[PDB]
Amino acid sequence: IQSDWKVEKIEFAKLTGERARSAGANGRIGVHGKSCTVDIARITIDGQTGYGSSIHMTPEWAEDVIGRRLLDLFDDRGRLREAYRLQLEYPVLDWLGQRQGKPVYDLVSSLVVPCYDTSLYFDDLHLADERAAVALMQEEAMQGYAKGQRHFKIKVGRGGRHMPLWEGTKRDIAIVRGISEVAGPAGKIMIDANNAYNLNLTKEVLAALSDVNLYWLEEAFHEDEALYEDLKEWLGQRGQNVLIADGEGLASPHLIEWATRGRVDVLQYDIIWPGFTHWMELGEKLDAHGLRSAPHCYGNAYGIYASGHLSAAVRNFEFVEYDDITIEGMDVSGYRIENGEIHVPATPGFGIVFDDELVTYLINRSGWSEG
Amino acid sequence: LNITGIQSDWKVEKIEFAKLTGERARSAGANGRIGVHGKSCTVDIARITIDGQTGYGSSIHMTPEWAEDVIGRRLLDLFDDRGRLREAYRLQLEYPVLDWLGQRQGKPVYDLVSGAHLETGASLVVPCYDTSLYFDDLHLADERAAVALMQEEAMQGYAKGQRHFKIKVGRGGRHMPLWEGTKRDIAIVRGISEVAGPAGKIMIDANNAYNLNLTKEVLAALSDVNLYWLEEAFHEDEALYEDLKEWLGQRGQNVLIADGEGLASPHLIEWATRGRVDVLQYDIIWPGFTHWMELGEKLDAHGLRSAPHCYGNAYGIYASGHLSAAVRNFEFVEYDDITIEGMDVSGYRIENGEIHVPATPGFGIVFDDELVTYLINRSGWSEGH
Ligand SMILES: O=C[C@H](O)[C@@H](O)[C@@H](O)[C@H](O)C(=O)O
Ligand SMILES: O=C[C@H](O)[C@@H](O)CC(=O)C(=O)O
Ligand SMILES: [Mg+2]
Ligand SMILES: [Mg+2]
Ligand SMILES: [Mg+2]
Ligand SMILES: [Mg+2]
Repeated sequence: IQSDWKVEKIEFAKLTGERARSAGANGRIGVHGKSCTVDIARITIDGQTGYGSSIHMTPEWAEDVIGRRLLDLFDDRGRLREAYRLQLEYPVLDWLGQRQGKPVYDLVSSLVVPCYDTSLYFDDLHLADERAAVALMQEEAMQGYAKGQRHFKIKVGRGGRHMPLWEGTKRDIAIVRGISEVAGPAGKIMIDANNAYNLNLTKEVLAALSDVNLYWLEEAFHEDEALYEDLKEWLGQRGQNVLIADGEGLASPHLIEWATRGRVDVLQYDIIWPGFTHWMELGEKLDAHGLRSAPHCYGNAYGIYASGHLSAAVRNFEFVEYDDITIEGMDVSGYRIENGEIHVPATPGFGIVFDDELVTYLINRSGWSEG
Repeated sequence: LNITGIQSDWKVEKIEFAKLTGERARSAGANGRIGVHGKSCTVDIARITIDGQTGYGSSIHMTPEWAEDVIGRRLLDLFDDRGRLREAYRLQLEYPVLDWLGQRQGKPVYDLVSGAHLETGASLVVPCYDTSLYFDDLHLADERAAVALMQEEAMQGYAKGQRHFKIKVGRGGRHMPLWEGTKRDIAIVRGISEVAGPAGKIMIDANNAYNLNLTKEVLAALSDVNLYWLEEAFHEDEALYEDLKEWLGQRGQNVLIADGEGLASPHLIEWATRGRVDVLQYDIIWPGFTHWMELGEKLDAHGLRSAPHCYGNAYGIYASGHLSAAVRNFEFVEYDDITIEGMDVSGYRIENGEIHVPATPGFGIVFDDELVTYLINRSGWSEGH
């Protein structure tokens, strides 16, 4: 990177699409829907462009950044400075890989990465018949299986808000078993309560699912060291191997410490916020402790492909959280799902080919430009 | 705070630190999330000497090396342009310093911080509540035996002049089977309600042991009880509290939502301004007294209520009483009956559900100079002279 290279232009557009199947409610909130959008920035440095997720960026913010040198955005250690990450880390890393003919997984390290189908929401809430609910949710897993998914995360916590407490929990249990039989003994099964349980409700559910191949338990309740210590001990005594997964949203400031003390196994900070640069630094610390990395990704299709590249820099990388989404102007065909794995194309940047012309249109129409 | 009377000649001459020890009147059992709390109590205390006079108060996050840098500074230096003790000194020295100012000016802290313009004199009497009703019944298999004991514990408080009670619930979250535990919660609350009478304000505190539907089940079951607030039903979540507030509205059930202790969501206050949470409960020591005077002005401006959390630190109780003079929507002093050695709080009294704050200078707590000196030398530290 020459001191000659500088931020010449920054453009912003919101891209829109849909996920393949509408997502229902989860433990804590209502229907998530089918409509999807991705905020993107196009950065121009040395007459060449880079593309990527961009959040927390205003026209007035990019205004102040035009003219600065690329080198000045990096550490005296080689890390994009906290001040630029959420706004530009993806457009910048994509630029570097284009200019260098390298995929980003190279710059940071064929790439094949485990992935799970995260789309199994409360899609059964209109059905009173527990059997029909199971058949509905099984058929949803199937759709995912047919597209090459082998591992599934199932939303649970129906009884927390959206259904009567005990009836909902019975329904949870029935849905998980019923999906376990679609996945087969080799399919990994995760469950996510979105905090809708408490410790004893959790224990009851876990005990009812002794048969099932439960890979991890995600957000049973808001992270609490005392509660997770108890839960880990209870699982061990029963010889029940289920990983404890947490970390998305407004996480406890002490979550990682708790994990270093064996209370949490899987950390799940979001792939966009705190993001890619953060995750590389984090993945190193967690690797050192033998802890596992599984970045949260939902509501942002771009994060899916970011996660994939990320894995090359993280030894203990668990899964790419997958949602099947088509974003107009964002060609992700370089990627393919096969037997529970996503194959990351070995092309420059993040291997996504944006429709330059459509993007220019959306910038003009509903976005903005500085430079 | 009026700081025009502070002479530039006044400097911090000495900072001394000790840990005082004591006991609460009745051992506190488990709560929704953790085990028995016990009977043993301590309070970390600092004694500051300025212009050859002393002040005493809570002090946390202070090391000898931190204090060393403060020795020699003018007291004026510790306050911002607006007569606000500066952030960097609050946790370590706010209480000792406020006590000092009161001792020197011969006024109680509530008079120093009220911002009152009218003539002073009238006594300060502040609502309080009994916070000591833990899961003291877990050894009891029979609900009746459990209800009976918890009623006895409430009446011990009533005998000492408490009228309002906060009851730990969430038994089924961890310590008891979920269904039985929740039935037990409900029976306990009704039981104490019966004993408290209809003038008695009843608060319940789940320590995050519920979920949304467990919460509604419990609240429905307690419709006839004088439920004043629901505290930490589950970890704060705007969408869940929105749902809960609407449900309570449709039912015409007027229970306030209280939250904010410990590691709070950074957006809790915002959620409260949007009407999802009514009572804010940041601790009286951390973030502390000065912080609370600013916060309380903010909450008052939104018609929100202040109920500083105080448990695990006896000193916090008395500080909370003085803080009430500076906040319009001050709710209650959270009260635990503790005796700390060397810390004479007899100027305060509990009468008919209120703590009476003495008009004596500073925080009106008379520390045992000799004992504290003894404890400073033996196990504490000193900087300055
Ligand atoms: O350390 C604190 C205790 O565990 C807890 O039971 C109390 O702080 C309680 O939540 C309260 O409102 O006073
Ligand atoms: O935006 C976040 C949604 O409400 C959650 O369902 C996401 C989540 O828990 C996950 O993907 O693991
Ligand atoms: Mg999740
Ligand atoms: Mg969490
Ligand atoms: Mg509480
Ligand atoms: Mg809380």
